Amino acid sequence: CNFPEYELPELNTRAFHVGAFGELWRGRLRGAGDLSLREPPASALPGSQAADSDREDAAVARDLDCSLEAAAELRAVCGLDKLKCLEDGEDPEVIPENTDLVTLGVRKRFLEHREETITIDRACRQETFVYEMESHAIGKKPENSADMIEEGELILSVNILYPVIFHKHKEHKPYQTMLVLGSQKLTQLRDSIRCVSDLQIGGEFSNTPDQAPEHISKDLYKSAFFYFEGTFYNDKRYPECRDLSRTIIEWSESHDRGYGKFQTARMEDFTFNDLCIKLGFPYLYCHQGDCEHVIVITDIRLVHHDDCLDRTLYPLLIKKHWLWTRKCFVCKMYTARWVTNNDSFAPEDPCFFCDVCFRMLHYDSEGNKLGEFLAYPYVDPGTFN
Amino acid sequence: MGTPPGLQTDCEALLSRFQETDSVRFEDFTELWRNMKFGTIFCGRMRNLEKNMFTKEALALAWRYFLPPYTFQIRVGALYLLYGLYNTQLCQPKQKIRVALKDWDEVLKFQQDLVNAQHFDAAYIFRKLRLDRAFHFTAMP
Amino acid sequence: MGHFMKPYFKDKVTGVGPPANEDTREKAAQGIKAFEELLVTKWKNWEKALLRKSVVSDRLQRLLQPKLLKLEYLHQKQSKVSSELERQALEKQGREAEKEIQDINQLPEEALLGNRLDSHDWEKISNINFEGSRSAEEIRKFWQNSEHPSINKQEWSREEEERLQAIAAAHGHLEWQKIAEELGTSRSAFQCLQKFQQHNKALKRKEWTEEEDRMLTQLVQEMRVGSHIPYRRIVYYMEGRD
Amino acid sequence: KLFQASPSVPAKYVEDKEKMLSRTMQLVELANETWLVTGRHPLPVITAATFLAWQSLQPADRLSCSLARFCKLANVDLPYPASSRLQELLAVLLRMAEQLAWLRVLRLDKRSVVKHIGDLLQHRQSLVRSAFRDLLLPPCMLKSPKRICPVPPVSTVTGDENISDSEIEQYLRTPQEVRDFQRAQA
Amino acid sequence: NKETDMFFLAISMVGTDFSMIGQLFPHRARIEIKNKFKREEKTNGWRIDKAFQEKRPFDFDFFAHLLQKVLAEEEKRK
Ligand SMILES: [Zn+2]
Ligand SMILES: [Zn+2]
Repeated sequence: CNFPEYELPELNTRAFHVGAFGELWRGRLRGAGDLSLREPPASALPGSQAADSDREDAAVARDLDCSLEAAAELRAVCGLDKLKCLEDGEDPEVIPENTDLVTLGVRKRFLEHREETITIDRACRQETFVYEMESHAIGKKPENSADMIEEGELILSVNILYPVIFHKHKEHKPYQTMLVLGSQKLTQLRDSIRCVSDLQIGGEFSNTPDQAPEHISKDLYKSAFFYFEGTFYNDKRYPECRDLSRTIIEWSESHDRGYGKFQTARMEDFTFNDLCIKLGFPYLYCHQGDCEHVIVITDIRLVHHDDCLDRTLYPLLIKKHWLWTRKCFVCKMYTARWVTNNDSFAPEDPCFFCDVCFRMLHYDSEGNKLGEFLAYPYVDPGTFN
Repeated sequence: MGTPPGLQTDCEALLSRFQETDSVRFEDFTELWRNMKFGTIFCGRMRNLEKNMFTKEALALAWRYFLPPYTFQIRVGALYLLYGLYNTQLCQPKQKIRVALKDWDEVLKFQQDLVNAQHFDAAYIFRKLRLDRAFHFTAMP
Repeated sequence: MGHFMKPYFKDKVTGVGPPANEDTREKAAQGIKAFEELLVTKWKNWEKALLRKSVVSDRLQRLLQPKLLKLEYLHQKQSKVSSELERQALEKQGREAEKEIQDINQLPEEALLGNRLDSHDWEKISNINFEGSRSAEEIRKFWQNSEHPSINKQEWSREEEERLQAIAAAHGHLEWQKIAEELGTSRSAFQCLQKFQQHNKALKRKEWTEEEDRMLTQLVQEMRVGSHIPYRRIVYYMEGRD
Repeated sequence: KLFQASPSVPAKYVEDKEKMLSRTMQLVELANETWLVTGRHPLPVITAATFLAWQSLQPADRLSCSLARFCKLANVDLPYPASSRLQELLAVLLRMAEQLAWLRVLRLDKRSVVKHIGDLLQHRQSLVRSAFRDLLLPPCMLKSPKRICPVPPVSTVTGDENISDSEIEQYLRTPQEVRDFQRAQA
Repeated sequence: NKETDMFFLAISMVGTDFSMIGQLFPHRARIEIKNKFKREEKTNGWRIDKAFQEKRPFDFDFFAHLLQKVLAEEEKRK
């Protein structure tokens, strides 16, 4: 059965059908209303419980098989005043000294050495992107009716690793994560990718730098595919698209290269519901013929009324790692726009140049080529990340 | 990540004391909570992101303490801990407990057992959490 | 876990990847560069020392090979020739070659290194002395423009900086090979440009301009989420920042 | 099977067969004339020759491969004494390298010498004759034996008729030990 | 050490009957008995003479019992 379980502790889980998983979840929630995207009543102090008592006590009595008086006593006993050690007017910026928490002791030890004139700041804690995105999207609703999340829709958290890999660290990975809906097709996710490889350009133009190519790689090549459970999902919507998976299949199945038999399908043929996929287990996505991304399904859960209900933002980026800009070697401060080879002036090969430095080093006022070198346009993946 | 730097010790101490009281009443848990002042944990110069992650991980750890094989009293204490953590947080919107598919039906069965056991305090607290919809319907906690 | 790093699928027996796809071959024919080409490793002093050793070794082989090959040939001919006068002549040539070998062995390393523009066995150096870890052209450039001793490695004097600033304006901050030649301190175009740009008011602006502000605002509004913005990546679009 | 571009072996390891044989032949001839083959199994020596050849023909990559890797690629078992023969032949190569003007200044080593086998074998005859004036022999005996076949003391004397008699009493059992032997293996 | 002492006790009680000593030893073969003899004789010529003079009782049960006990004790302590 489609019963999720760990394959390795807190690293990855058993495979299951996403559609069956969603149906099993909805079966355990349909008719109760806990899954609905409507705002429910909220707990409050006993001093203001009178208004909600009529609506709540009868339901409590029905569900807990207790009397209405017992429901009222339970509501009185479990009031928030028995737990709110903090008044609603207290600011979160100060540690309350009247506490026995070891956690707040450690927090005090952290804050005490961050109050000197050299250390006092309101700077980043450990990262920024997550809360900015959440506050930008959490709890919002769409401006169009067609852009509304359906009730009980599955939210899938998909990590896509960058093509630029560290090659020196292995604990953390360079990745960006989208939330996607079960009913979405893989075409939408692929079209939502803003990877720099689509912007790749080249060609040798040392003689005529203004003749840079008019077409980015996205305009030249549109091949892209996902790979799950041994199945390739190749895009074929446009004539520039080609079935990259066929070459991989021909190469891999001819020898005991360590992988089993695969099968090819179109990208429009499957929704996220149709996938039988693991959580945490790495998978593959590829585009532009050579740009491979590792795919990790970090999380899957049903939509909740506090979540981002605005479809226009989906696939909704939910985490993003950082890459450094390729600073040109001339000034070593500014970001490069060009790269040269066989350069008679550069101290090293390849050498990176900015749009100013390249032009006013390798050319004169009339634009005539100076010295001997080969030069190519460069788009920085650290910039367009 | 696993756990905050210190939360596990405080949670273990509070749950151990609750168990040692040999009582399941919510009154005793609230007395311990107010004596030790657990609710203050969500103050202390935590920025919104720090607060969101801290609430997520605290709720996850409390859910781990709430699941079996822990016995009746300790599970009840962990449910009270979950309730306190969720309802004393300062997030906007409120952060939810991560609940797995393999755990939701077991927790509903525990709610039914609590109702059958005539210990309505824990069942009411869980129903109040459901009214707050404190639970995310995830695959893992 | 970590096995799935790019390339995601890799051969279990030999570690090779798939053959070049048609899209990749067509990209290569168009000359579209890959992101893996931007990986550059800094030159450690150990690499510089090994390069000095490799260049002096190459020059030493180049000087010795003629002399010792002639010595060996003369010794062969002496062994196979029975004529006494010819044997003595061949022995004399062998002794002369031996003395020349000894003289070359006694030459200092500075003489062996020779001039900046002298010829070297660059591709052999790259592929046999460094096992191909750095390309032949890369090694050639690094040596001839930074490592060879005739390059002016000395720190910039204040008079040198002031003259560089003054003379750059005459040429329009342009044609830096001629600027470096006219400066008269044996600097290169790249060194002069690097020094100028690191101390250039026109590059490292303190003021602002209308188009910079407009386009900065445009990129910020496009890409900002909440309190986060791409501070140092917007530097790509507007010129003259870090 | 290195000479075929089979999928099992990377094409990087493929090479022309004729020059393979010429290099192997000259290495084996060097081993033969340098005393390595007499009284010893030739197969390990030929294995070492082929391996140093395969390394020396592409130092850039094949210098990083070990004999286990090469034999795995070839699907040929490697004799255990092949490693010792390879070490001895590399020692011979270092003894040859000490004469050449450039090699002796470059201060080579066991691993680096493999990229000069070409010019070492180009001028083999003169260098090996000069080195022989420094021969090769089993290292077990080359440890500078001060004494060689010492003359033992003369002990051909046999006495007159009997030099001793208590030995016979020493070599016979008492009734106790006689009975003990009877019961030892009963 | 104790193996050599037992071997010396055996040469005392039974003489240079290498076959029976090999048979009573748990594992040692005849060739090993000969090799031990060749190695020890140089420094223990006096001790083998003492053994030949020391015609100690070669009882079966007693020798088996002390063999087993001392072997077990050495194996435990080593
Ligand atoms: Zn990409
Ligand atoms: Zn510049």
